[PDB]
Amino acid sequence: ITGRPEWIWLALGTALMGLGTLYFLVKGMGVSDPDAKKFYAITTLVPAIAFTMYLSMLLGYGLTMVPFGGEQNPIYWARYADWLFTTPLLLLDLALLVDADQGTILALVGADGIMIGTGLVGALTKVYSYRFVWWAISTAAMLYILYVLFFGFTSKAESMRPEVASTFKVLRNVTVVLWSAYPVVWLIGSEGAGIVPLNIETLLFMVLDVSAKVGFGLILLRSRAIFGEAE
Amino acid sequence: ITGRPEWIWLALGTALMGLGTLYFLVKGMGVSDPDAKKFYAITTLVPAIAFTMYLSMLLGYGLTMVPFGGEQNPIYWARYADWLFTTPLLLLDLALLVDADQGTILALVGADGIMIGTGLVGALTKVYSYRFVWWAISTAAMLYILYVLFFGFTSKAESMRPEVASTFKVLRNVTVVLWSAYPVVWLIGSEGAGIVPLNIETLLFMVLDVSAKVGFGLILLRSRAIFGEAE
Amino acid sequence: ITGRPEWIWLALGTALMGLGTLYFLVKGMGVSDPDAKKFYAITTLVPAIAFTMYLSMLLGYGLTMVPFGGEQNPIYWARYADWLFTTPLLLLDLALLVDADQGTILALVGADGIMIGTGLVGALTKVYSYRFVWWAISTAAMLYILYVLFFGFTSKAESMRPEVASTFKVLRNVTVVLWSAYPVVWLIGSEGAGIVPLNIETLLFMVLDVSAKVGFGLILLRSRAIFGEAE
Ligand SMILES: CC(C)CCC[C@@H](C)CCC[C@@H](C)CCC[C@@H](C)CCOC[C@@H](CO)OCC[C@H](C)CCC[C@H](C)CCC[C@H](C)CCCC(C)C
Ligand SMILES: CC(C)CCC[C@@H](C)CCC[C@@H](C)CCC[C@@H](C)CCOC[C@@H](CO)OCC[C@H](C)CCC[C@H](C)CCC[C@H](C)CCCC(C)C
Ligand SMILES: CC(C)CCC[C@@H](C)CCC[C@@H](C)CCC[C@@H](C)CCOC[C@@H](CO)OCC[C@H](C)CCC[C@H](C)CCC[C@H](C)CCCC(C)C
Ligand SMILES: *C/C=C(C)/C=C/C=C(C)/C=C/C1=C(C)CCCC1(C)C
Ligand SMILES: *C/C=C(C)/C=C/C=C(C)/C=C/C1=C(C)CCCC1(C)C
Ligand SMILES: *C/C=C(C)/C=C/C=C(C)/C=C/C1=C(C)CCCC1(C)C
Ligand SMILES: CCCCCCCCCCCCCCC
Ligand SMILES: CCCCCCCCCCCCCCC
Ligand SMILES: CCCCCCCCCCCCCCC
Ligand SMILES: CCCCCCCCCCCCCCC
Ligand SMILES: CCCCCCCCCCCCCCC
Ligand SMILES: CCCCCCCCCCCCCCC
Ligand SMILES: CCCCCCCCCCCCCC
Ligand SMILES: CCCCCCCCCCCCCC
Ligand SMILES: CCCCCCCCCCCCC
Ligand SMILES: CCCCCCCCCCCCC
Ligand SMILES: CCCCCCCCCCCCC
Ligand SMILES: CCCCCCCCCCC
Ligand SMILES: CCCCCCCCCCC
Ligand SMILES: CCCCCCCCCCC
Ligand SMILES: CCCCCCCCCC
Ligand SMILES: CCCCCCCCCC
Ligand SMILES: CCCCCCCCCC
Ligand SMILES: CCCCCCCCC
Ligand SMILES: CCCCCCCCC
Ligand SMILES: CCCCCCCCC
Ligand SMILES: CCCCCCCC
Ligand SMILES: CCCCCCCC
Ligand SMILES: CCCCCCCC
Ligand SMILES: CCCCCCCC
Ligand SMILES: CCCCCCCC
Ligand SMILES: CCCCCCCC
Ligand SMILES: CCCCCCCC
Repeated sequence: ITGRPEWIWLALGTALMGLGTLYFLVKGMGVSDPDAKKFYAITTLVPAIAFTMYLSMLLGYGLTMVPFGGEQNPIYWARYADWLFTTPLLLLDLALLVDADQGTILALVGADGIMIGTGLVGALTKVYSYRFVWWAISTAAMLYILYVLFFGFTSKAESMRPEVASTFKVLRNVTVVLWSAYPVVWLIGSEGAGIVPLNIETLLFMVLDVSAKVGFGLILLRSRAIFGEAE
Repeated sequence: ITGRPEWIWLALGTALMGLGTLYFLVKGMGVSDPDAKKFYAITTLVPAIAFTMYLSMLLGYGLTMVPFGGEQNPIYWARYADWLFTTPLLLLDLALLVDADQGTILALVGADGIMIGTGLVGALTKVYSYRFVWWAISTAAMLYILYVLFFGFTSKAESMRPEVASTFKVLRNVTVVLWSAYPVVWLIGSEGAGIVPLNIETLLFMVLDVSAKVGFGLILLRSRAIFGEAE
Repeated sequence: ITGRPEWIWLALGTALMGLGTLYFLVKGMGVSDPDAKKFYAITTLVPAIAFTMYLSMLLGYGLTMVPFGGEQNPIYWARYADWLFTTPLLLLDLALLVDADQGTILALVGADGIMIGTGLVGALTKVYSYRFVWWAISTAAMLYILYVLFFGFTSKAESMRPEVASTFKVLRNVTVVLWSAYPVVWLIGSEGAGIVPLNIETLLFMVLDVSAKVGFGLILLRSRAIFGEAE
């Protein structure tokens, strides 16, 4: 484990995702509202999945070597197995908050799968220049997601209860800022141009992951928007 | 790329799926009917997924070598990753058109997963004679799907609006004819008996894919069956 | 095939899953109740999936070698591909029986995916002591599932029709007893401590699989709880 300088950030990430999972699990014990139960189930699964994948990276299972640039490059593939399941769950939290229609939910989840799937292909591609073709396709899929979150959901939240509109607006802004950083870290990190070393890259993804999952969840599950209007 | 004679058909397929995706995306911009939005989302995702997998084959990522018959045989595995997601989406288009019940939808999607999954196992199997055992199981799963589309959905469409009944009947006939060709191309192509060479096999799958996805989508999204009855 | 002593139990399992699939398929022909159709579709898919994965193990495709303990250990990975899809389908049978809320269904299916996913990682892990870390995480996920089936569903079934309450109680008890045996067989078998040899381990999993899928299905599909109350 300790033979890799980035191990400290993988261990911290593992701990923070595990602690986040347990807090949400305990906090959700005393909840019977069927609407609130939906948000607790979605939001608790997110850091639980991330916990297992951070642990796999810490123990060395989620790491492979990819030859490109005449070098064997360490690629943590477990990140994409994490994101494949956690990013659509996070979008479902937002879509259920605004009572989005089914067709829009399917478009979001499908574009998200394309985003993560093409990012994985780009991470494992051995022809250096082709890695950035996949990065560009994946980034186009992300821009579609961000467009929908702004010019489809925002207008839908305003016609909703005030507390669900204000909570959505906050979580929307958090998501757009944090998610946009991921393609940048990829491009300048060891998967892309190799400007930033792997140990610093790992620290950046850990800060982003914890903020986008645990921080996101703390804002959502403390809001009254997750409960139905009741007397 | 150009070192493979089949590259021209992979490049054409990539272009036609990309163009198809963009047309459906633009055409769906001016749509607010929640029913129509469902069909546009399903139908636009189909060629978008196929685009990415054709590109992976063009660039050489979606290709592996499988030893059988005393030879290293080029097997494009990316086809099955495509079909795993696009064939159930196409069946969902048909099932939603006739307002099929949930139990029937699950049976269709499950049989479809078995069809594609066993076809993938057959494509990667190293014992030559066993490849055709998997082909037979996969073909049995397809025949179940075709039976349901005829002796379960057809009777359901007649009790529906006339425009949804006539549109379903057309898309049903297109699907049964085109899908039935796939097991035949597999059997006589490089995955099976090896009668037809890979470059011709690739041309045939490209014609079938574009027809079953883009051609299918053009018929559906030009129909009024996708809109609810409104004044 | 016959070069492996466990082949006899893989062949028996294949036959019993295939026969089970055909019986459920025939029995479900004469069913039009939309509620009953749901249970028949879920319950017939379970042994059909298991059939294909037992066949892959029989023919040698679903087997790999994992080095640990200074030895190349035969690991049947196809079991986890089976369980990944069949265990959530079995939980869906139970959840639909008691009309569970959506949030609870998602929590069950998500915990089940974590259970199977971490068990697969543990089966393929090359550092011997780490294999049991994954076993423990997977077992914690199972205990969560069992808790929900007892202290969330049981109370919900009592407020239901008497026949659905008594049928659920029976299937609940069958599930908790049979599922609990799996982590024990893993721990003492070739994936874990290696006390029980592989051929005996394979026999035990076959008895458990057939009972948990075909036996489970025979109890459910003979009950009147799967039909709506009708005159
Ligand atoms: C509606 C939305 C959900 C739609 C989703 C969008 C999606 C279509 C976007 C594209 C996804 C696609 C790129 C997934 C590729 C997975 C692949 C990286 C797995 C590893 O295989 C890659 C190479 C080794 O580098 O295999 C070496 C050769 C091996 C012999 C490969 C044989 C196994 C194949 C991988 C079998 C295909 C399985 C499916 C891809 C499983 C789904 C994986 C997940 C990442 C989507
Ligand atoms: C309700 C419906 C959706 C049900 C679906 C029906 C489905 C059950 C039908 C059978 C599907 C099954 C054959 C999928 C097999 C995937 C497999 C080809 C992936 C590549 O692995 C094959 C060998 C190399 O040749 O791995 C070499 C050895 C490696 C060490 C393998 C270890 C990884 C395992 C593959 C882990 C299992 C992952 C799941 C199979 C992922 C789903 C893939 C998709 C193709 C279903
Ligand atoms: C809501 C719920 C459904 C959530 C589900 C819970 C889930 C997150 C729990 C953890 C699942 C995770 C451990 C799955 C790992 C699959 C992995 C074993 C496949 C084989 O790859 C392992 C190594 C060889 O030993 O690959 C060698 C290196 C290769 C180069 C690997 C590159 C391919 C990657 C495997 C791509 C990721 C694909 C996804 C993991 C596909 C889903 C598989 C299924 C088992 C979940
Ligand atoms: C909890 C994890 C989250 C919210 C991860 C989000 C990840 C992304 C938005 C990743 C995007 C990428 C691109 C847009 C292209 C480059 C490759 C990716 C996958 C890093
Ligand atoms: C857009 C792609 C489509 C509609 C693909 C359809 C593919 C099939 C219907 C494939 C069927 C197969 C068999 C029936 C057995 C032989 C292997 C397959 C997977 C080619
Ligand atoms: C039809 C198959 C069924 C119902 C299989 C159930 C399997 C389990 C409940 C497996 C559980 C495991 C653990 C709890 C940890 C050890 C590894 C597993 C996956 C065997
Ligand atoms: C979206 C965030 C990207 C900003 C990356 C900042 C990295 C600064 C760290 C110093 C770079 C290390 C280079 C010298 C080793
Ligand atoms: C009462 C609110 C705080 C509860 C404690 C939460 C502990 C989980 C770890 C959170 C750290 C990361 C927060 C986002 C920066
Ligand atoms: C379902 C369509 C299958 C028909 C295949 C027709 C192939 C004819 C092309 C000529 C065969 C090439 C053999 C000589 C190289
Ligand atoms: C107005 C209808 C035609 C629009 C142009 C569609 C261009 C997408 C490519 C379609 C070619 C394949 C059609 C099926 C044979
Ligand atoms: C949950 C069931 C686990 C019980 C396992 C009993 C196995 C007894 C078979 C004899 C053990 C073989 C050891 C000598 C070869
Ligand atoms: C009339 C009920 C029996 C029908 C025959 C079922 C045959 C399928 C194989 C069942 C054997 C396994 C039963 C569970 C132990
Ligand atoms: C194995 C991959 C299957 C999933 C394909 C994605 C489409 C799923 C459609 C689900 C239809 C709704 C069923 C109720
Ligand atoms: C990782 C594979 C999980 C999918 C298994 C297929 C069954 C899914 C059941 C979904 C139940 C409906 C939830 C609302
Ligand atoms: C185009 C939709 C408007 C909202 C999206 C904001 C774009 C942020 C740019 C992200 C940069 C990634 C490289
Ligand atoms: C048996 C259901 C009737 C409709 C299915 C038509 C069968 C077409 C044969 C396809 C040939 C594939 C080898
Ligand atoms: C803790 C929830 C109560 C019901 C679960 C029964 C636990 C059975 C123990 C299984 C042993 C697996 C190692
Ligand atoms: C080795 C660098 C080659 C540059 C390729 C950049 C491709 C980016 C595509 C974005 C449209
Ligand atoms: C090398 C050819 C061996 C023939 C096997 C055919 C199997 C087909 C099974 C269809 C029932
Ligand atoms: C080689 C045996 C090492 C023992 C590790 C046991 C780990 C079990 C963790 C359960 C909390
Ligand atoms: C609940 C605390 C979980 C912390 C265990 C993971 C941290 C790795 C320490 C080496
Ligand atoms: C929108 C046009 C997309 C065409 C790019 C793919 C074709 C491959 C050319 C080499
Ligand atoms: C319907 C009977 C299915 C039996 C075939 C599988 C058994 C393997 C025999 C070698
Ligand atoms: C993106 C930063 C999240 C901050 C988490 C703190 C929330 C406390 C209510
Ligand atoms: C299967 C052939 C499809 C033909 C596509 C043309 C549709 C234009 C309306
Ligand atoms: C767990 C044992 C199941 C027994 C199956 C027999 C059911 C006949 C109704
Ligand atoms: C009005 C809410 C502002 C939230 C933005 C937070 C950016 C990290
Ligand atoms: C909408 C604000 C985008 C912020 C992008 C930050 C990328 C590091
Ligand atoms: C009555 C519609 C006929 C459609 C069949 C088209 C076959 C390619
Ligand atoms: C229902 C007509 C089937 C046509 C099969 C064509 C196979 C090449
Ligand atoms: C295995 C075939 C079953 C025969 C019919 C059983 C009575 C519905
Ligand atoms: C009251 C029903 C008892 C069922 C338990 C069966 C254990 C195999
Ligand atoms: C609730 C009874 C548990 C039985 C466990 C059996 C494990 C072999």
